[PDB]
Amino acid sequence: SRKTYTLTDYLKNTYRLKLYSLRWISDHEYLYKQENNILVFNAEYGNSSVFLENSTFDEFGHSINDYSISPDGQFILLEYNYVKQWRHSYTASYDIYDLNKRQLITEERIPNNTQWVTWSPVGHKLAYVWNNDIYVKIEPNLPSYRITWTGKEDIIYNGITDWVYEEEVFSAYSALWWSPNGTFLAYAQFNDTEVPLIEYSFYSDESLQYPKTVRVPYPKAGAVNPTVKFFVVNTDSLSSVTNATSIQITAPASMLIGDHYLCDVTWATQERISLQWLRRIQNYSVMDICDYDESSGRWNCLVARQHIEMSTTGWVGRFRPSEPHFTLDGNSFYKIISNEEGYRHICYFQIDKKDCTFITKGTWEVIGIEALTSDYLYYISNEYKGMPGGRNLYKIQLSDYTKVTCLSCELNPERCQYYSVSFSKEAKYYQLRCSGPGLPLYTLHSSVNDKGLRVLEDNSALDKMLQNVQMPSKKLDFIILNETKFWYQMILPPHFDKSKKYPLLLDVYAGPCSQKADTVFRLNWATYLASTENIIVASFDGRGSGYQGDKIMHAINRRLGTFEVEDQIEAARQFSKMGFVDNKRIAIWGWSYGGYVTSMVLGSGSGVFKCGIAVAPVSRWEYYDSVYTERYMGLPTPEDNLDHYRNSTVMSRAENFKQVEYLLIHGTADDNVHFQQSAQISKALVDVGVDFQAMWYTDEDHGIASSTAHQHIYTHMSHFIKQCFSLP
Amino acid sequence: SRKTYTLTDYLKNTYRLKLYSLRWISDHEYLYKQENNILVFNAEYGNSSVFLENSTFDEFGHSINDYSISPDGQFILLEYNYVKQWRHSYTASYDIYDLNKRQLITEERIPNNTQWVTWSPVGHKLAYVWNNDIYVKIEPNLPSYRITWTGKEDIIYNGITDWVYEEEVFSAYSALWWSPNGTFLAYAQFNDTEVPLIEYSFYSDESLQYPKTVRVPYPKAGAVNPTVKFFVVNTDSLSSVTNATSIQITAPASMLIGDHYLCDVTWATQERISLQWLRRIQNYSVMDICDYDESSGRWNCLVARQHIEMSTTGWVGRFRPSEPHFTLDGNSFYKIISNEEGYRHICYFQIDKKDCTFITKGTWEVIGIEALTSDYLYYISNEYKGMPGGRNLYKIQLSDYTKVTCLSCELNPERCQYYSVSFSKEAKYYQLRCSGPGLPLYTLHSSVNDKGLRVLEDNSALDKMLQNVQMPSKKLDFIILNETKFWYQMILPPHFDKSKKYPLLLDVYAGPCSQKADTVFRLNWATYLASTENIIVASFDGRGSGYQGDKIMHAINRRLGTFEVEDQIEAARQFSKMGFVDNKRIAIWGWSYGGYVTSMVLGSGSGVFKCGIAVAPVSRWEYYDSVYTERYMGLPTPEDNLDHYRNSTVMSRAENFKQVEYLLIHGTADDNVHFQQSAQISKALVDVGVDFQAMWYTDEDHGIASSTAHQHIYTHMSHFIKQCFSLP
Ligand SMILES: CS(=O)(=O)c1cccc(C(=O)NC[C@@H]2CCCN2C(=O)C[C@H](N)Cc2cccc(Cl)c2)c1
Ligand SMILES: CS(=O)(=O)c1cccc(C(=O)NC[C@@H]2CCCN2C(=O)C[C@H](N)Cc2cccc(Cl)c2)c1
Ligand SMILES: *[C@@H]1O[C@H](CO)[C@@H](O)[C@H](O)[C@H]1NC(C)=O
Ligand SMILES: *[C@@H]1O[C@H](CO)[C@@H](O)[C@H](O)[C@H]1NC(C)=O
Ligand SMILES: *[C@@H]1O[C@H](CO)[C@@H](O)[C@H](O)[C@H]1NC(C)=O
Ligand SMILES: *[C@@H]1O[C@H](CO)[C@@H](O)[C@H](O)[C@H]1NC(C)=O
Ligand SMILES: *[C@@H]1O[C@H](CO)[C@@H](O)[C@H](O)[C@H]1NC(C)=O
Ligand SMILES: *[C@@H]1O[C@H](CO)[C@@H](O)[C@H](O)[C@H]1NC(C)=O
Ligand SMILES: *[C@H]1O[C@H](CO)[C@@H](O)[C@H](O)[C@H]1NC(C)=O
Ligand SMILES: *[C@H]1O[C@H](CO)[C@@H](O)[C@H](O)[C@H]1NC(C)=O
Repeated sequence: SRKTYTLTDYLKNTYRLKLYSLRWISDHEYLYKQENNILVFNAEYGNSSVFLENSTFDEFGHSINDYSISPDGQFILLEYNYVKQWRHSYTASYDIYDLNKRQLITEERIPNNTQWVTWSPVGHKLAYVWNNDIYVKIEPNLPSYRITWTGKEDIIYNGITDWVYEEEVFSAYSALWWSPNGTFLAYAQFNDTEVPLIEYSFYSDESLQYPKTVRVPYPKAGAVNPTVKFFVVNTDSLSSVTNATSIQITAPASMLIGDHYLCDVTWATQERISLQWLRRIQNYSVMDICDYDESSGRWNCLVARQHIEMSTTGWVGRFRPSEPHFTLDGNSFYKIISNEEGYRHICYFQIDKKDCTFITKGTWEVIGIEALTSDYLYYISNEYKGMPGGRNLYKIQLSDYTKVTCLSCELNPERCQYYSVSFSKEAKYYQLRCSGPGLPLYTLHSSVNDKGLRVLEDNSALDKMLQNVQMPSKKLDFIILNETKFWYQMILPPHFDKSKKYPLLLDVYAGPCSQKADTVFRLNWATYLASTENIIVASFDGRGSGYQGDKIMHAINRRLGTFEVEDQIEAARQFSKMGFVDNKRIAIWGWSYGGYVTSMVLGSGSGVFKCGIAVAPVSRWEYYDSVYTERYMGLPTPEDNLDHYRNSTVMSRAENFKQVEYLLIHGTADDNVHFQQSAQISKALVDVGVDFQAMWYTDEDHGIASSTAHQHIYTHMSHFIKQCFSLP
Repeated sequence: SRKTYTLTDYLKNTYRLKLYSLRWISDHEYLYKQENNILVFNAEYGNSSVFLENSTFDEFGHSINDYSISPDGQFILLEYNYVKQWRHSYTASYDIYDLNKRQLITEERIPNNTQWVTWSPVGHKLAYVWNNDIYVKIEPNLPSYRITWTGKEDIIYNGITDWVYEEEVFSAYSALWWSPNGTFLAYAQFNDTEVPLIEYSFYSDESLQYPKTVRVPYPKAGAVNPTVKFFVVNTDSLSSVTNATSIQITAPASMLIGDHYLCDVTWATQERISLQWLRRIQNYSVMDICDYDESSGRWNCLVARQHIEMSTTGWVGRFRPSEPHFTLDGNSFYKIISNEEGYRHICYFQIDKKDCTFITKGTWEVIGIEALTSDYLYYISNEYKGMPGGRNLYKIQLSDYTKVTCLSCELNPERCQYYSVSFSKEAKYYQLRCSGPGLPLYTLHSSVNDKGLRVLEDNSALDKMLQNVQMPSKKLDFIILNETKFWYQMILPPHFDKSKKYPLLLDVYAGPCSQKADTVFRLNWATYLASTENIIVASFDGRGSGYQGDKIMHAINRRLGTFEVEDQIEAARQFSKMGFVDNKRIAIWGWSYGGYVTSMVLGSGSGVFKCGIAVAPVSRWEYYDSVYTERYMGLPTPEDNLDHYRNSTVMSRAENFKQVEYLLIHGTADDNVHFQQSAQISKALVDVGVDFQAMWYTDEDHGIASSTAHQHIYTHMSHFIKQCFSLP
């Protein structure tokens, strides 16, 4: 008998996973922060030296939050006064420090309250955003150039995304795209004039006499959407006498015919951009290829180069149409696309020509394209052993598509079943990283022969640390439902005895393209529930789930809140018939989309579940945002899909909550799933006479991720599950 | 053997108190609604006539909420389309019904969305406020004259109170005061231009996509207040050709020197109004007498006539300076004033003479002057048997002040110890209203020889019904605290065995001038908690409580959240020492001020309470409204009382909540004690890692009085207390 993995261990971070975060700066070199010094490494030989000592900024006088070194290694960007906005957005103060003359820059500094900064991908050019306007510096010590004058808070965004495009489209605040040369700056402009605003209260510190009101431009399903415009600046033709001239590239004629989004920007060469556009009805997309006319100074998008991506079964792309990956000369590219059978695979496109050629096939899916050389394409997929929750790096010979080599499958087959990768420029070297089912492993490889050079980080210290803990095990398997294989995991208590009966918590998310049953090693709340409290934490991947074909993923099209809910219950039904699960003690919990499913399941009247927790749930799809909702639900009108918008609320199931113990939790400053959603749920339960448990977390957003609130929510939830399960 | 008083019985109102609401229309007649028919009654002989049948208004098209007949019995106002605003404020539609014509007047109607309406005290003149402006109708079928033109929503208020004035000062929406003749119309005007707005979300029906933001001008402790003006209109000189000319009465010079309030308006005779003003520091009150002039058509407020009312131990009045009761000629008046020994008694003022004379004295207080003739003044007081929580009607011979008759003491000593009264015009007849400790009893009397005429309602249908149920009993007594007497009450379970041990709930309000120990009979939550649950529910009036002189009441001056808290702990401590209360199971709950005292108690670390409930609590005095807070705390500035503003918050006691089980409950649409207050408590508890229980009520205000919310909250609090006491 040794110690168990405690709630305090999870919350206070007793056991930390080591990472190896490297930064490629050429084809054979990367940077890596050892302790606090920045060291430069040589990939081929493994030797290293100091780039920057831990003590270079001892008398800097600001809490340094992050850094970015310019491509040529001449300058360092320092980031302080970090203030978070949304998921990816923030403002900060910046400073530039010259690395050849060991001093700070004091002339013409970057402003306080900068929204976004980026180096040109070669050299030391700078682009930044301040008060919704784009500025450019050629030299760090020289005056910046004003590119746009239209910027205005909460209305016009130049070079930065608005709320919905940050969250749902680009997963970034940035709307800036340097050409590989650095010559051009491509950027987007967003117009949020007619976009309705979400208003909620923010209470701030005690000293604040009256509560503040937060106003965010946020389009709920069906409302008016932000418009978009695309521009390109020639940065080499900038002067301080004349104002900057930007060239506008307009959307294809088949997009201008209605409401539409800009969903992708990928530069092909020094003189060619690829843009993908999406129709407001997200089942139709057009890739447009645009070339720079040297003589005119203009950009042309020839109709001959237009490529359509469509779906008759659902929406385009997993969450959006995939990125292209161009060959060097920019005359051809590779792209993941759904094939005839609905499985996602690499297609070979030729710029001027029709159709495409699939270079992979099979009842599995390519997860991403990672690297391109003249001889090989490198991609991550889930082929190995027909395991959709597994991931390995593969490589295809471009002169013969039949020659496909797995590069990560047989390296550590017992510890490593889930990889990602980071390739150097020109793809000479790659860092492989596995994240389960054992402890994370970081290694360096070489593209010439795929020789394994170095172990970078093996989490050895953590190994010996957890050997003294009563750690839980993970079980990955599948069940049959209507002749189809659906996968689940269970987090299993230590000294698991199949002849004893354990209570079961169902961990749910089950949104479109989700995956909750995989091979990743996690140290979480579920880790504690299994190790200390001896509760089996199960997870299931039903209809609407990802990486197993459009038949499974598109089952939920226009029908959210149906099959993903039904299959959760059928999974719990099958788990309950198993000999080691106590059918008197089954619970369900979920966050975000998972809190919506949880509540739907609890209000279903199935009788399978004793209790459940829903954290920051969606309640009614008309409350959530346009880009996410409409992807799967259409418009909420009589002509379109109003009937199922109204069939699928938590509120309409209120009466069935009499049969269960319910815990509802929401942060009051939640800008994503607004408090409104839970507020509406509770009203319907109160109006119908159902007793339940509530918890609001004031000033917390969707993550509820302030250290104190984080600790408080998991503590509150732990007490609820233990009392639900008659555990002292 | 019998059934018990259940939660259902309370929540669903199974056992109902019968009432007798009457309206004196003359010196010998009253109106009364008997089975939806309005009847007129003769007081002396008891006969009746039907004024208006239930069948009339069968084809009206709208549900009638209220009615208001002319003083001359010629017209009836019909209130419909009722929409509640705050405690007293509301908006409605009105239809006039001509009686001699037996038809509704069809033109020149009172508009929809009318804010306030009144008849004149005699005749059928009408005054109404619509859109914040006053209008007057001389005849019901005639066009209305516009009186004010400056009314603007949330900014200028003519004839109606804004938020603070409605809640704290007048306890009315009306700021309209008719002359007894009906000649003059006096009104106030409020200017909220500079008053900060409190904003909170309103979610509405599930069909509302975007939440509504509610904005109310609400001055918090130390913020800018409304300014006020007083005007008087001559209703008899109104013209079609010219606008009405109002005459202004300016506040006294001692009030105009700083921030002040209008606190009282009382017409003395047909040509005399008395006003009372109050300094913002509610230490200093002035009464002003104003005479009309036949020639100039002006008013005069002679400085020699001004009476000043001060306090050095605290504030003036119980909540505001008390109203004057004038004699018929209006040359003299009577007013409840705090005496030299701290006890509130009646004072006789003569208009041209400087000082007043005390008519009553002793260690008790007058509750209210009720009626006046040439021969007698009638008042309610708590003198009888020395019980402060008892209420009785008394009679003072004006020629001999020592001749004081109790009129209600002996009517039924076992059943009746708490009286209120309603007097006919010229006090020819009075209705007495008994409230406890037995069942309520409504009687009619003649003033001539104080003869009992008739029993109007005796609630014997409730009495037969209550014989079938296991009813709890009340205990009214005192305990000793630092050599002074302090009163408490206990609701004790049926078949109370003093050798047994019972869990105890401390029911607290403890606001300045509160009384929670009295003789009245109540059917409430406590009734059910004793009868079914066998919980002793106790209440206690410590320092700061009313009706026992200024020594006890002003003990809390400038120091809210100190002595009223300690005395609740000390009382509870003494309650435990008793052999029938179990010291391991003591709870505390409160609403409003009571939630705050509860919160302060649980965070005191006294270790006397196991658990508690706070419902819509204050948490910091800066969050509450100026008029109320500043009355007892002064201003929150360094120069004044900021020290004890900061010392007396719930938030600073957060750590101590580790020892107790806490339950926090607030309505989201609380315009009175803003959700902000609870929101700050919860955050503080999280900030130091204290687990606790929470509940929000969507769209509920301070009352949480919607049928389903009412049922839900009490159901929820029952479950929290049952489990705290190990009660199955
Ligand atoms: C189970 S899982 O581990 O597979 C899992 C869980 C959570 C998210 C993902 C995911 O793939 N995200 C990526 C995609 C594309 C870019 C942005 N994005 C979103 O999904 C953003 C949505 N607005 C998220 C969201 C937030 C609040 C309410 C809802 Cl209903 C949805 C996967
Ligand atoms: C225990 S008790 O039975 O003695 C008891 C309990 C509650 C109220 C009273 C009372 O006398 N009310 C009348 C007085 C005068 C006019 C208005 N008024 C107020 O008190 C208005 C305040 N805004 C009420 C309030 C609301 C929210 C928070 C606080 Cl701290 C205070 C008595
Ligand atoms: C590695 O060693 C070689 C040979 O001495 C040297 O030239 C190179 O700069 C070194 N690189 C690093 C990153 O230390
Ligand atoms: C940012 O604000 C700081 C502190 O007020 C000030 O020293 C500095 O001048 C500001 N930065 C710039 C470059 O304007
Ligand atoms: C933003 O959009 C509105 C129309 O919704 C338009 O009037 C305005 O000019 C636009 N602003 C810019 C700079 O495009
Ligand atoms: C009571 O009866 C008397 C005598 O007939 C009558 O004059 C009076 O109007 C009656 N009062 C009422 C209100 O019916
Ligand atoms: C008042 O409102 C009613 C709705 O019941 C409407 O029919 C009427 O025209 C309005 N105006 C009047 C007559 O005051
Ligand atoms: C209300 O007060 C403001 C100053 O706060 C003043 O300018 C305005 O004229 C006033 N309005 C009226 C009609 O009293
Ligand atoms: C530069 O041009 C923009 C509009 O394109 C204008 O707002 C700005 O004033 C110009 N600067 C000057 C004066 O050259
Ligand atoms: C109206 O009065 C009649 C006769 O007195 C009575 O029976 C009936 O219950 C009343 N109806 C209503 C609507 O109260």
